Amino acid sequence: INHVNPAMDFTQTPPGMLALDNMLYFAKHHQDAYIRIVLENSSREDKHECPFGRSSIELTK
Amino acid sequence: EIEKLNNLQAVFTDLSSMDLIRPRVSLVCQIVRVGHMELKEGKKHTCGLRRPFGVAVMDITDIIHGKVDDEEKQHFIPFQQIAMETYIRQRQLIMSPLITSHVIGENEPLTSVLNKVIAAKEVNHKGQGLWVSLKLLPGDLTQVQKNFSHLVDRSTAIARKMGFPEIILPGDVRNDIYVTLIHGEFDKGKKKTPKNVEVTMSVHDEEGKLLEKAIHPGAGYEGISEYKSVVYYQVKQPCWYETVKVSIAIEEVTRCHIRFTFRHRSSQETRDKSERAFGVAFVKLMNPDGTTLQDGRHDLVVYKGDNKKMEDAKFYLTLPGTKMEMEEKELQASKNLVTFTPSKDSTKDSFQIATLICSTKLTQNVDLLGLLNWRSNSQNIKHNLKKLMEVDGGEIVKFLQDTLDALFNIMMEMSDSETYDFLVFDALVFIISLIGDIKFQHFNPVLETYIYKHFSATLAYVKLSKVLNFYVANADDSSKTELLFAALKALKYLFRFIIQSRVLYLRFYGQSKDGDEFNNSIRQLFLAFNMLMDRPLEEAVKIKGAALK
Repeated sequence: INHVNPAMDFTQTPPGMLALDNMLYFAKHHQDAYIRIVLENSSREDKHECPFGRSSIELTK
Repeated sequence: EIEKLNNLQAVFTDLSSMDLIRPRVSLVCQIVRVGHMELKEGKKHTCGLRRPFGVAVMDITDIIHGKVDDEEKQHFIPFQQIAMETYIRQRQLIMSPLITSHVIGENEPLTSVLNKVIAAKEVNHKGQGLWVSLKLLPGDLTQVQKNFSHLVDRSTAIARKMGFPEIILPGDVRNDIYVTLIHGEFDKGKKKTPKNVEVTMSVHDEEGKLLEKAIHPGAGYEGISEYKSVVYYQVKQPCWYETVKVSIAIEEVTRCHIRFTFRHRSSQETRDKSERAFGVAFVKLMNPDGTTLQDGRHDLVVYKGDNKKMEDAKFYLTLPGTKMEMEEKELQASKNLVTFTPSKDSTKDSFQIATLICSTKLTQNVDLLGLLNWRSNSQNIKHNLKKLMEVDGGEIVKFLQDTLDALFNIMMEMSDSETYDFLVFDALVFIISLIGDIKFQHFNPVLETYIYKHFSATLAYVKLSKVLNFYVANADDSSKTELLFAALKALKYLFRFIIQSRVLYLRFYGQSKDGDEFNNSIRQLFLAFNMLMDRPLEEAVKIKGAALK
């Protein structure tokens, strides 16, 4: 929802940083499906769009 | 065309588990751009011309095995594409400046490309590709167009694979002519750029008039009157791997020649439009014997120079376009220097097509059409019969009933050479042995149809019972055995022929002058079997086992 203070969603632990560790290690290893996620979220601008950051925080906690 | 934006249901038929056992299974997907010749500016290029762009590849070995059934899953195909990448690869090469090179965008050999992308274990697609889920549906259009309306609607496209089936029904209607384009020679010459050939293959009647829709370069797409081809960037030995499909009325195609014009394409649109075909090739669609041009890799013949002898429709029927025919022209010229002389319109260019046509009506069997018109050429019947048992089953089963009746004409009309009729017997034995297989089990209904409907022989039972009885009784020869082995593995259907022969004779003749001797022939037939199974079985253990079988 915000793009002037983008790091607001990083202050709820569970989990905080380990979500970023998650996405780090995925960027290291699963790059194919990684960029596939990146460009598959790139077509639905209605409410069917899935927030990788918010999905990550919710799921991980 | 946003019509195929969402409802792309496709089915590319003619695939079996025989196709599955190919050790590694894949699908190749090359995509070309249409429009400007090149995606830059500085001048005006022709609207709607083609340079290939790259290949998107995924292997489908166990994907078609159907262990994982996933409707939505849009597997990503990493779209390998020609490296139009000269931004960072060259700008900084320091400490040794001597650099003069060129760019290979369409100067790229296709075998290399295909086998590399197969053997390239990672393609950094730069976020480029597309999305499909390949599904494998058993059955044919009936099931998918009844059961799988959610998987296959009516508008579901079809592609017809380069394969005669293994479950081969009669009337598996295929007027389906497949011709493939691979490569040709085109040297540098004056303008050291090899000439920018855009294949303009043209389908004419017997007088050079172009017909409509006959070229179908897309399976599931509609036909065209005229064909433009994709362009490679002046390759001195260009390779296309190009494939188009055509479909013609089985009669008109017999009186059709198809002319192939190669037009030179300058960079600019207007001079591209003004320049005409610098070289014109073609091919017929038949053989003077009535057969069609044999299949396989046919290197092609093209020429430059004249432009009126390359368009005078009634003449260049009489010109060469392919190898087999160019050397027959030169051989008949090698034996007579009259009415044919190789000309001086030949350029150092070339092309080749590997033709493989899966249609029911064309006949690439010289021996077969020797058989059919045998009244003209009944002399070769020696060699015709000798080489029958070397014929592919498919060509046979294509016109089996007509070939049967032809053979019956030989055996009825020509009663002189009984040994020729022995050869006839052997040939029909070969035929029926082919018929009995599960590769062609579907034609037995057709055989019953012919028998109970068109079996028009009357003398056949007498003579053929005599022949088989001579065979069986006098089979002590080891070379004569295997003929009788296959005969014993073919008894029922030839007996059907014998019985239909006899009953037709009796209905033609009211009663019998030969019933006594015919039933005799049966009795000595069984006597021959007895004597067989009382010879030293050392010769025919298996064979007499099959006899009682």
